[PDB]
Amino acid sequence: VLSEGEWQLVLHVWAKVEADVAGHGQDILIRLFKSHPETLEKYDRSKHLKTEAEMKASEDLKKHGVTVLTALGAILKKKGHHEAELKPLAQSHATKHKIPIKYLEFISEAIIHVLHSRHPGDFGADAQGAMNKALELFRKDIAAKYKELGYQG
Ligand code: HEM
Repeated sequence: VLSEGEWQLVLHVWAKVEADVAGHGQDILIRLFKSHPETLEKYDRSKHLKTEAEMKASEDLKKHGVTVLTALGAILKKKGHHEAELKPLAQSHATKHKIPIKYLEFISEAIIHVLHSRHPGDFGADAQGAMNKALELFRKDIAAKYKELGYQG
């Protein structure tokens, strides 16, 4: 679905993310909450964080961003061959957290924004197109798994 060149652009910028997983995850979650505040409702503890500085100071949020980006990176590195990595994520996000696909679109937008903000020289139009294809594939495949579990979000 992605070409080998597209996967290489995805993994090239992902290596830059991995130089500071925690900082990238903080910026991505903070961007998600500021652009789409309704998403913050899904987090029992984090939803009580009232300012950007509190969000940046939160060890809980920082640890969570690392968990999120580690899971996403493990999926991306499979270059589409991600059933085993995607299934447990679909299970929890469909049946426990109840995260609609539109919220995965919102976080994909935040990922793109932060990648471009931090790595513009390694995240031009072709690299952005490749990352958008990879995240579109992630969202398509997770939506199919959602439906297999009975969730139409
Ligand atoms: C790139 C997309 C995402 C990835 C890779 C991801 C990954 C994860 C991982 C690995 C966990 C911990 C294990 C688990 O419960 O499955 C998790 C927990 C969670 N995620 Fe996601 N996540 C995604 C997007 C979202 C979005 C968009 C929301 C809400 C808008 C969300 C809210 C949840 C919540 C509420 C928890 C439980 C947090 C807790 O109580 O400790 N996630 N996520």
